[PDB]
Amino acid sequence: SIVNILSVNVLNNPAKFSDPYKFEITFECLEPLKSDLEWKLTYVGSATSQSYDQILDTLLVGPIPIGINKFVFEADPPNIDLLPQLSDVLGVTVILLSCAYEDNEFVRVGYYVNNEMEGLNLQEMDDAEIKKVKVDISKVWRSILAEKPRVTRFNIQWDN
Amino acid sequence: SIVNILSVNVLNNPAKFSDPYKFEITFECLEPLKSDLEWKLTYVGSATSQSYDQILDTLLVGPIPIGINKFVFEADPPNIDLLPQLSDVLGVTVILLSCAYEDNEFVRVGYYVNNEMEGLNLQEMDDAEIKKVKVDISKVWRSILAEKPRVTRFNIQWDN
Amino acid sequence: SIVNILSVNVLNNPAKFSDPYKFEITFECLEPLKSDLEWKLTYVGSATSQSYDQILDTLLVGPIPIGINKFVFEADPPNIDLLPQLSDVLGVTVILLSCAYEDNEFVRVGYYVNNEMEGLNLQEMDDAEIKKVKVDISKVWRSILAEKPRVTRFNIQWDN
Amino acid sequence: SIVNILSVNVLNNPAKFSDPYKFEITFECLEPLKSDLEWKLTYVGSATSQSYDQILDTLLVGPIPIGINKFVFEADPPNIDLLPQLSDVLGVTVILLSCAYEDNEFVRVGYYVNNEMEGLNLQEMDDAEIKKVKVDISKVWRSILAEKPRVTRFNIQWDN
Amino acid sequence: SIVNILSVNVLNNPAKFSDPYKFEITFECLEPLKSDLEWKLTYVGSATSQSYDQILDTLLVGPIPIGINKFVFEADPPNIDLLPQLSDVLGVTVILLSCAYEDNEFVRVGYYVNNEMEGLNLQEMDDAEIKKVKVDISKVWRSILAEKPRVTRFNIQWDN
Amino acid sequence: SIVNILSVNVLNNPAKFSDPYKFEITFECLEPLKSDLEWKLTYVGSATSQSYDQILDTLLVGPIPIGINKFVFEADPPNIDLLPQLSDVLGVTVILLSCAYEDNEFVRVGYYVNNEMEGLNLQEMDDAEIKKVKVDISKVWRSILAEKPRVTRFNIQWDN
Amino acid sequence: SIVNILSVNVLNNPAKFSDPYKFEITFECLEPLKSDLEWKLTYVGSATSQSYDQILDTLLVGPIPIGINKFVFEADPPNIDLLPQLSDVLGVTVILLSCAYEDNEFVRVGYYVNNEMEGLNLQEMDDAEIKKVKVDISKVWRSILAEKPRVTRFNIQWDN
Amino acid sequence: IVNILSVNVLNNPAKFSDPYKFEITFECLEPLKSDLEWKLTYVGSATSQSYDQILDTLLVGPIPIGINKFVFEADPPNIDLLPQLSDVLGVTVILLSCAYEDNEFVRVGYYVNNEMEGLNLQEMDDAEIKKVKVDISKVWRSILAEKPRVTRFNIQWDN
Amino acid sequence: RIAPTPV
Amino acid sequence: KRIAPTPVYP
Amino acid sequence: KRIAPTPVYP
Amino acid sequence: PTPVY
Amino acid sequence: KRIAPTPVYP
Amino acid sequence: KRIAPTPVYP
Amino acid sequence: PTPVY
Amino acid sequence: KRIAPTPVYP
Amino acid sequence: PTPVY
Amino acid sequence: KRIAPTPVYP
Amino acid sequence: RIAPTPVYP
Repeated sequence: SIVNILSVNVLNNPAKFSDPYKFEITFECLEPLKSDLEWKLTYVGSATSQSYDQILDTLLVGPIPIGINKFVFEADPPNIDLLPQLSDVLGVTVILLSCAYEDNEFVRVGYYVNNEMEGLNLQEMDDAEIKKVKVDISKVWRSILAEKPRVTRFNIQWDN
Repeated sequence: SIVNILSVNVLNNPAKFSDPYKFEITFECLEPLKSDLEWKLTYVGSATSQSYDQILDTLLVGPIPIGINKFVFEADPPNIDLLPQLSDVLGVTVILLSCAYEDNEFVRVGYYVNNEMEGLNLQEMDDAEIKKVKVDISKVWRSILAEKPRVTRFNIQWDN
Repeated sequence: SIVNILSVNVLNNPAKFSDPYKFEITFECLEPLKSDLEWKLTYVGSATSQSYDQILDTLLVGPIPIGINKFVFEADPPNIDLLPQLSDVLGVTVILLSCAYEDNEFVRVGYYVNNEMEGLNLQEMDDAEIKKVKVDISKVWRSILAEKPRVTRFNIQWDN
Repeated sequence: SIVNILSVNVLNNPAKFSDPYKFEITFECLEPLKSDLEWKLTYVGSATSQSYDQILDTLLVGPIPIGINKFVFEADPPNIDLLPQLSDVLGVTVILLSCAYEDNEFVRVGYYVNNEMEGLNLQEMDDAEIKKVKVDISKVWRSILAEKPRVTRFNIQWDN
Repeated sequence: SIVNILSVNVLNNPAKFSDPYKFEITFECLEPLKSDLEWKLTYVGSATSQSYDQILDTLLVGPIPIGINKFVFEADPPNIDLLPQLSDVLGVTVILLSCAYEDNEFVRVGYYVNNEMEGLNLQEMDDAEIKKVKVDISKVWRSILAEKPRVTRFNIQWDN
Repeated sequence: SIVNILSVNVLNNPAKFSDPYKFEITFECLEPLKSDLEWKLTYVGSATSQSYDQILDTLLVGPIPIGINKFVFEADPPNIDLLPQLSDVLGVTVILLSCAYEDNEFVRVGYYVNNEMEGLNLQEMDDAEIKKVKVDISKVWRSILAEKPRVTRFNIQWDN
Repeated sequence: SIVNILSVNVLNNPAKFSDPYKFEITFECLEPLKSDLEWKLTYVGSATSQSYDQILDTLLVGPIPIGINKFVFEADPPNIDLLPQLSDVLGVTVILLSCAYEDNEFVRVGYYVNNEMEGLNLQEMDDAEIKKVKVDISKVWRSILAEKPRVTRFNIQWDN
Repeated sequence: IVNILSVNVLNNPAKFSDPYKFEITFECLEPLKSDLEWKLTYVGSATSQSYDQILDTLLVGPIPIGINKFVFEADPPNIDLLPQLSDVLGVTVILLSCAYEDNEFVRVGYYVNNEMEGLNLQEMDDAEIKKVKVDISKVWRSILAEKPRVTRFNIQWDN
Repeated sequence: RIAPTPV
Repeated sequence: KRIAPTPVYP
Repeated sequence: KRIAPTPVYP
Repeated sequence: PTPVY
Repeated sequence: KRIAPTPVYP
Repeated sequence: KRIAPTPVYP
Repeated sequence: PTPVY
Repeated sequence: KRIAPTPVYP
Repeated sequence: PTPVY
Repeated sequence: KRIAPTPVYP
Repeated sequence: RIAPTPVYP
């Protein structure tokens, strides 16, 4: 792995469910790459079913000079109408930040994201009582657990 | 040292500025103890001054069994009036989780805490424009950075 | 992989820009090998283009005993005429120490290198002002940041 | 402890023997301290005898707010005339960067420093032949091994 | 403005790099003048820096008659030693024809200048390979693009 | 006139109202300026009053070497909430491309822009019927008349 | 030549690919004419072959007063089925506005026409990639570059 | 129907005997049936046409509608075909023309200035110039590409 | 077919 | 205010 | 000798 | 400042 | 959408 | 936000 | 037909 | 000789 | 206390 | 180094 | 080209 992510820093935390995600991402690269880095953020809408994944945004970053570089990835919030249920926004959910070179994924950082609603004590409620909640999305805030990323790395064939 | 904190956990995160703090604290106790543990949580109103501290609440915990134990410590929110300036609530601020034995502080865990207001983009503002912001406190949410505690220890005479 | 670089020490540090590089390299060899190790050192002329790479020197090391071995790699300095501009020598630049087996690169250690000019305060200066410097190369000294190797391994078919 | 050094970064490296030292030092403090931090830099003139120690400069830093702060410590170079012998400047020597609270030392970071002279191959020479070298101090450069600090910590009584 | 350049004409084009510059300059003068015109020709050694400028020669012109007048301005060639890199003479470079009145620049005419070496095909080379070219200066010829002057004007106090 | 704009070319035309503006600007400069060029793009929200002007984006370009250079200026689209009425996007509006040096504007390029909505025949309507138009902004396209720029120049102190 | 086009203004610009072309043509007539002017508009389907030419519409203008006259030419859009491929609509294509007198072409005004598709960034793409586009023609907008007519006159025997 | 928008001399100055490399850009609105016929002629006597040298020819096609360009690399003049060798020196002319179906429609003449190493042509009159012992490998040219004289001719195109 | 309106 | 803690095993 | 023109625009 | 084509 | 990275070091 | 210019000529 | 630069 | 710290966080 | 890069 | 300029008519 | 100096324990 010729590209190493050094830090990802979430610039706006906590934020409204509906605010754009802003990540300042610093990476190191040894050789100057021919192509862009294709980054992407993915909201995981159902823990069980991949078909509720929302690709929130993507971003090409380039050209890539040797050394340590950073950039801000501003991505759109999830679309509330694509969730299986509205109440699924609450509690812990996941986002996956990833990067690909020439349409091949080389790293993926997963974040747990905690979501709470104004005036609602979520820790007492059991899963049945949670769904009955009348979710007002304009009153849901997130905090990304940026300090505890789960990194997965993939071997790809770079500019060889 | 007889008692050592193993883990603290923020139950309600993010939260409104005005929400009470809920902490699940787990700790070890090597020999049994005559007196109670005295817990306390403090909101740091000012970086330069200790006199804007607000002892949010206190909790006596006891009797102390040897081993590994846990309790919930619920603390009142800060009082906005006792702040030097209204805009101080915004950005990163600090809280101090502390425990004493027989009126002597033995451990002090500091946390940094992010504070954001709905509709306000703090990141792109400079300090002087932040001062101008008309803070509506019912629109401010905190996220305690519970994964980066700053522990300080103090030597005390326990049961001797 | 049959060969692994244990350590590399820079002998003449700091040194003049035009002084040869002298590295003491210690490596481990698991099985025996028939051919030699092909060492190489490359001065990186441009962050944005590999075309300004100067292969400073190469060195054949062999026959490779098994176990734990060291040698000295002495390599010519960069040729100042081959730079995109004379001022690019200043500040932090890169070099790439590399090894191959039968023309196949199996390991590449990159180092950052500070470069300062007598009488010149680089910190007080901005890009524009640096480019405007009248570089006297004979008054330029480097320091290789040897404690921070950037390692990259590659899979090769050794004696197989 | 109450004050933790997080990073020290040598801004001007390598540098002429006679250039001022410039350190950018970043530290963290939980409680707001009543007094300044007294910083001090010390050139170690003889490894054996402490009486050749040159306190190059000192610097009071304050007042100290809670949180992470940094500063630049610019100190004067060693005085050549206070060394036992001129040729002592060559090879590896030491500086001690240290900090005190109310005249009590709580941390001390030691750095090895490597010193070379234009056109002189120091690595070949044995200790007798080194002294014979006619040291031109205007042609001696240093490189501080800032990546390999030796930290020492001392228990002091802070504002208790 | 009292003096205005009407035409400049390069007498010796193409020319060897080393050949002196021969300019036939024609200009208008609206009212008569107490002092001499001070002409000057500068070779631009560096695109990014003004400190590789070479004031090739100067010429006093006077006394100035009202009307349309003309003179020949012969200037020494550039000195190859004062170039940053030897290969800088090749390709497009710049010269600045300038006129002042009583030590104040009132006009500056810039010209781009093509430079080619016998046997070298510069158009199919990249910059990096150009740097490798062993320049033989006595085989380099220039063509000043005398039909595309880049004129800058300055306001001055003439005989007020 | 130390910097002159030779061409500005709108890369994406026509374009959605809310797509960013992408300008390829080419300029010429004969001295290596000390400072960056400060570029700005302003959407004129009311042709009558300046209070609805929106500074869409800004971009520093430097350092500036001698020669003909170019860059791409990608600016954010206008904010529709800031317009007096929603129907003002339609028909001809204006944008201003300007560049300052050291906070002094030296050139301003105004452009007419024509704005049309899908399904709507603006030509046959008079102001009264246009105000009635229920604007769907995602159906509004622009075309900048990049062929007819009105250029305004201002005298400034440069590095003189 | 008794008739000369003074100006042509495109009323609906930008427009949808499938929106009719609306031109306001203003022309000068010297002597009187007996027959009408035969206007035509042609969408050029292929750079390499006149066979994909689509005659969009024709219009008879008459009787021709003498002096200075205007009218509106409204012409059907291109038929997408007649293209060599659906992707040829994208980028810059040509249209030919033309006039004749008793079936004799006396004037032919060519215009380049930009064509963009919602969501598609044509500048980042190459030919291969463009051809591969799944064109939704209903999301394609054009902008006619009306400030850059390419006129071609022809000699015809008018009323002689 | 075909308009030249720019011609750009890629290698200038150059050795007398280096080939001419012109990057020519033109515009055309119809897809012509035939090739464009390009030609570069060295004028060896300004007085008499019998010393003209067609240096090279190039067909360019097929021609699509649009603005296109190409490089014309033409052989250098043959020195054995000049009336005298000293004629290479000073200002001579080349003509760049295009024809369509063997009918010239455009002609671009250019003045070219020729100088020899070590020799100061400006201080000499024609007599002393003839006397010049010309070393051709020491003669360089510069084409005044900025001052073309363009001549146009009416032709039948695909009508 | 239509007629032009003069100017 | 005062309470007792719940023990935690193993 | 012969060649395709290279398109500049479009 | 017209575009090039 | 596409942006150049900002360099941090060097 | 800040970018270096791209050389066109020379 | 002048060159471009 | 005394100076004030530059803050970093907060 | 190592520098950040 | 000095020179007188030659005049030019008509 | 050279031969490496060997190193133990």
